[PDB]
Amino acid sequence: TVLLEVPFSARGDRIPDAVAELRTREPIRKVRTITGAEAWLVSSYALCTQVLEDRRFSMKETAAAGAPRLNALTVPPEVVNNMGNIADAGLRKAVMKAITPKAPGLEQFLRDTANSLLDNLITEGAPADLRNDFADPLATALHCKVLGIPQEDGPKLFRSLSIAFMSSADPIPAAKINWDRDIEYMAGILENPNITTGLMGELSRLRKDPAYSHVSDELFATIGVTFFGAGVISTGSFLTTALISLIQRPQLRNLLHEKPELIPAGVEELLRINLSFADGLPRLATADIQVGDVLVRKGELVLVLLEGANFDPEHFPNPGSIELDRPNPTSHLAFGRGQHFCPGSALGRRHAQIGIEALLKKMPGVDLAVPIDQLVWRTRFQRRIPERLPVLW
Ligand code: HEM
Ligand SMILES: Oc1ccc(Nc2cc(-c3ccc(O)cc3)n[nH]2)cc1
Repeated sequence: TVLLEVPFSARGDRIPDAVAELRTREPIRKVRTITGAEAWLVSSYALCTQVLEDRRFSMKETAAAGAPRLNALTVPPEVVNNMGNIADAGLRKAVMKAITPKAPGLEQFLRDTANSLLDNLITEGAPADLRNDFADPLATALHCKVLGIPQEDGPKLFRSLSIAFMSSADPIPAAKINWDRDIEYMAGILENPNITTGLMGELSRLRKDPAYSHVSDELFATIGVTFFGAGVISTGSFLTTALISLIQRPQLRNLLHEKPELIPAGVEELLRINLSFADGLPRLATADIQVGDVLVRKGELVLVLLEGANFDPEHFPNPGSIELDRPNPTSHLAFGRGQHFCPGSALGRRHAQIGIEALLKKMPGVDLAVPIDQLVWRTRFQRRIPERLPVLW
């Protein structure tokens, strides 16, 4: 028999019980990736946190030529260090202030968009597709408002993502075509005088500010492309698979409908058990570092399995159960940890909270319209998503 291969399953509605047996017997284990490279798979909360909290496990260095690779680069190699380049241009504070849910009228725009999408579904009649006709259009509309771009440009940018976020063994020619086209669009936004709000509106005025005169134009447009794609694919995928977990639990669904003030705690447990990230977080060791029973050598690839940490019984007792009263509710790794902690976590939380709350009010009796096995799980992709999520209510 051959070396164990990752990823285990494209399914995002159950964790394979091989994860628990691996975490107990071998919390750091040698695996093979889709490119044929070997990597260290880390599946325990203690070791995942160690790897994420140690910058000698470098994300930037995963882009080096000849390194062992989890998948093929779908971006220019310098875009792998996206947040490092943003921080070096002095734009980190401005970017993060622009993508908070605390902007005036942002939460109200979400609820109106969520209610409008659910009303169209109700009017068309069951069955409805909650991913393509709810969760994804909501994520797309939210990021258009956050970036400051017209809502009508959302759909054409969204359809690049099924290729842009592939997990491929080989480079993808269409990924570069979509990237170049989406960069040109974002560069025109920076030259568009009608774009004065959101992230692109702020970046536009900073581009003309003397303190940013020697920041490259490619970087301003890269921020727009990279934050739209990362945000749309992460919020849309998380909300899609969180709705499945809710629907599968009619008692939890009724409780959140009856007492909607528990929705923030519900979303935190849905984040912890979430399987949206299809691969471990890749890091390349830049030194010899002891991890558990393994001396990781310089130049080797490390994969941080988030569901291994988030389903760890040593840190979350009874990990498969949704418990709205845990003592450590936000200590999960759904947003990462350390240097590269997700910069849009607050906006991702409010997107799911508002989407769920609107769904429970409009379709309180929402349930699957097909047996759970009939869902089609997207393969070789950086997220686990069903192609369609058909429901009745
Ligand atoms: C439910 C929603 C989301 C989830 C579960 C999520 C998850 C994550 C995780 C786990 C990481 C860490 C990656 C690593 O350490 O290798 C990350 C990073 C990142 N996220 Fe999110 N994310 C979400 C929403 C968003 C949103 C709304 C945005 C922007 C609008 C965004 C933009 C980014 C960016 C740019 C990074 C790279 C950070 C860096 O390299 O320092 N994400 N995300
Ligand atoms: O129209 C589009 C939209 C997305 C992409 N693909 C793509 C990769 C990333 C990314 C984000 C963050 C990061 O740290 C590293 C890569 N964003 N978008 C291409 C064309």
